[PDB]
Amino acid sequence: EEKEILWNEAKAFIAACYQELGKAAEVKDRLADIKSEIDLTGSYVHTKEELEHGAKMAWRNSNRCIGRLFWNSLNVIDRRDVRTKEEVRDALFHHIETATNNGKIRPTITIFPPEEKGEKQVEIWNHQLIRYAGYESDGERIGDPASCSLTAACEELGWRGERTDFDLLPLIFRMKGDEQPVWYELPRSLVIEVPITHPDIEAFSDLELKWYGVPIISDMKLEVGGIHYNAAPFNGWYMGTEIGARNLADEKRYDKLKKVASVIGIAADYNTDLWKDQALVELNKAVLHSYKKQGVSIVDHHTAASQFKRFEEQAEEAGRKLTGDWTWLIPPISPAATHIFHRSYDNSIVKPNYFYQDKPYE
Amino acid sequence: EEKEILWNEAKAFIAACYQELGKAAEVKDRLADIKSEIDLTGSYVHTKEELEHGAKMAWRNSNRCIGRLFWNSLNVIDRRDVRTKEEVRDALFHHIETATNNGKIRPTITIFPPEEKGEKQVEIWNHQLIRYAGYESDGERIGDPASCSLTAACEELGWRGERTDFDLLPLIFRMKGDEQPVWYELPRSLVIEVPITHPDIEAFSDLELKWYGVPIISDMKLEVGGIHYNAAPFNGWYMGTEIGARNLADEKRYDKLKKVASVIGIAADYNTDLWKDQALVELNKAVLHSYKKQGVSIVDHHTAASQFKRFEEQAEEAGRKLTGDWTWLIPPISPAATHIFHRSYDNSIVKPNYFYQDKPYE
Ligand code: HEM
Ligand code: HEM
Ligand SMILES: CNCCN(c1cc(F)cc(CCc2cc(C)cc(N)n2)c1)C1CC1
Ligand SMILES: CNCCN(c1cc(F)cc(CCc2cc(C)cc(N)n2)c1)C1CC1
Ligand SMILES: C[C@H](O)[C@H](O)[C@H]1CNc2nc(N)[nH]c(=O)c2N1
Ligand SMILES: C[C@H](O)[C@H](O)[C@H]1CNc2nc(N)[nH]c(=O)c2N1
Ligand SMILES: [Cl-]
Ligand SMILES: [Cl-]
Repeated sequence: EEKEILWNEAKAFIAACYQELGKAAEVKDRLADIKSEIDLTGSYVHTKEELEHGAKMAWRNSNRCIGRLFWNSLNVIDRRDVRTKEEVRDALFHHIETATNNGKIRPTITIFPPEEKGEKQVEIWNHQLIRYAGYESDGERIGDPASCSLTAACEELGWRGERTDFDLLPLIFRMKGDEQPVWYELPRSLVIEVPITHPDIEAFSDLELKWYGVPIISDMKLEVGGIHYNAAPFNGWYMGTEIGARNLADEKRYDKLKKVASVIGIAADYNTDLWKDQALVELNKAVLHSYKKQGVSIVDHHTAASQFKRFEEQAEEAGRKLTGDWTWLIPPISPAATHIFHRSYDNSIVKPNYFYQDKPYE
Repeated sequence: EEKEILWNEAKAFIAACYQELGKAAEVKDRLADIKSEIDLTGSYVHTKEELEHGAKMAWRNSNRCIGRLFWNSLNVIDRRDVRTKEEVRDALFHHIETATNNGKIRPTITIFPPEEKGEKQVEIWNHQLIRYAGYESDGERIGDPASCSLTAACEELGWRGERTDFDLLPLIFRMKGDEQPVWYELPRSLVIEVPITHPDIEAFSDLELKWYGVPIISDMKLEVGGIHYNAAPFNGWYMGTEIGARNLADEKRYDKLKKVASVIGIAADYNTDLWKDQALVELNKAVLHSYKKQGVSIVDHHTAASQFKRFEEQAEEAGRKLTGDWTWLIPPISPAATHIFHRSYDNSIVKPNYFYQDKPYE
């Protein structure tokens, strides 16, 4: 059954990929080559062109992503050659450096060897390559609560966090054949962070907020033509609301709205004053301003939605069906001010794509 | 087939209704009475208790409505006795007066005779009993564009609007056996309106905005136990975002955000300044403040979501499944600041309920 699944997914992907690449005449010989290889080995190996276009197709098919206009300019780094933990570490360090690009962020993906028989070659524990630790003990909350379980797991492995609100988690990953993951501290010279200030309100710096420059999702599986790349971290640049309306605002994240209300000089006493809404707007203005001031790439939700409209137009003009998840595409502030809110989207799953996978901790 | 549908819907409704009313022992005799009546007449007539509880169940089952905590206090007016257009008009006038209640709004529904064989007895053309006209001619937009088609239809019937931005449409409805609907001008003494001012910004009155006090949906069908009440206007009170984030803000409605930005003294030049978001917040604060200042009922979206949380808790505690439409329940500003955004809802249709029906104009 498993080989049949592979072959069926392979046929569909190669035909579509080669069609898009104007290589339709080569489909038949490639398909034969693949079928023999599956028969003889139980799997097949993508060409570099297939891997690159496959990762791009996967982004294009990601229903929850508003940033898809730029799918075809993804920078794909082929690291299927890695065999050691030092090579994985250096490849992750390199991804951070080249994606960051001194603040002019390059959307990038680094692709490690795929699963063989469901057996992972490299298993990354981090949710993002750069993220803050979280602690909870005796009523005391420190840092990012979303990171509490991973932080606890790291501290089982001999790591110890300083317990500031912004401790950088180490990289943590496991190699096939090892019982435990290894961890490596991130070189601070690689990690750009942005202090949050406000364009008009000088007191906003009293909150001492900051966030990291580049969000690099490292716990999703890339699936391309039946091949499962469980380790394939990728990044774009932030849309401001991710930081200002969620990471810093959610009650189960940094929960800063009451403190924001106080520094911008408004009462946080009555629902009818809409103080949470006003605080959200000012915090989100501050996030956009601060990233821009430091020369780190970011996009606001209005510009992002306009770009997504162009993605919709491009899909239709190219004759491709559009898929999307309305509930994730609408931004968490002023959604009705974007065109997304006022139309609907087919939430069907098309492959290649990025998928959730079970955590190895928890 | 049609009688069978009726009987099946009747069985399900009476059992559930009588169960809720602690009248379970009476279900069998009532069901027999109904079955004979369907056989002999092709239909059946609800008791006043059934009609009242049915309309309440229908509200409770309305997936898109955040205001459902108060379903059991709906004021149900039984007007199945009306036979003339003067009686319908006076009943609609009365609904406005008693629902308005000098500003302390009473959630109310007036129920007219139901369809007989799909044949309507009374056909209401208005979308809401109180709404503003809209005009579009030679590049000139006046009033509410959502009302353009109904306004044009009214002006076919001898009505003429003054062409202010806030012309009250007349009541317009058709009686069984008449080819054309009739129209009646609304007595202004019945219609409460609220001028929009801002708590801190004196210039906000320069926009000369206003809105009407009571939203009274008059074009939906109430279905109860297989009986189709196509004419059954109902109202609650406004949630502020309906007015400030949509009616006055949508580009295809009153489109006031640029003017709002100007009176609150901010530039409307750069997406990254989040001027639309800031304008939305101030306009929404102004709407809440103005309704409160005038003593007209209104609820903010935070309080409304908290009430909806209690509705969820009440449903579970009563052993009823909860249904809801996430895409309509989330408010259009700061949705991620409400609990609704962070959970999911089963969007299944349960009856009794309120349904869309085809417009008689357009
Ligand atoms: C270029 C800049 C990009 C922007 C501004 C952007 C924007 C976003 C945003 C706002 C989300 C919602 C995430 C959340 O709320 O947690 C998202 C989800 C997503 N994006 Fe993008 N994105 C970008 C690039 C990329 C790239 C390069 C990839 C992959 C190659 C990608 C794949 C995804 C996926 C898979 C999700 C949803 C995953 C999930 O279900 O949690 N995006 N994107
Ligand atoms: C008591 C105050 C009430 C509040 C604050 C409230 C709130 C809301 C809101 C905000 C919406 C979204 C509508 C839109 O965006 O256009 C809505 C939809 C709805 N409400 Fe309520 N509501 C209330 C009372 C009622 C009552 C009394 C009924 C019926 C007896 C009702 C039935 C509905 C229905 C059927 C819809 C959706 C109709 C559609 O699909 O367009 N509501 N409600
Ligand atoms: C938190 N719930 C979703 C979890 N999650 C996530 C995935 C993304 F692709 C993207 C994000 C948001 C971060 C992000 C990622 C990228 C690539 C760009 C961008 N602007 N923002 C989260 C990974 C699956 C576990
Ligand atoms: C505009 N698109 C939906 C159209 N629509 C509508 C229905 C409602 F029940 C409610 C509303 C919103 C007005 C409303 C109605 C009530 C009863 C309370 C409240 N706070 N607000 C609209 C009627 C079906 C045509
Ligand atoms: C396509 C989308 O479902 C549509 O624009 C909805 C979104 N959610 C909404 N929610 C409410 N409350 N009212 C609306 O009119 C809409 N419009
Ligand atoms: C239940 C609901 O779908 C869930 O809270 C979603 C809503 N939409 C979202 N949208 C984005 N972009 N990110 C999220 O984390 C969520 N959470
Ligand atoms: Cl993030
Ligand atoms: Cl309305």
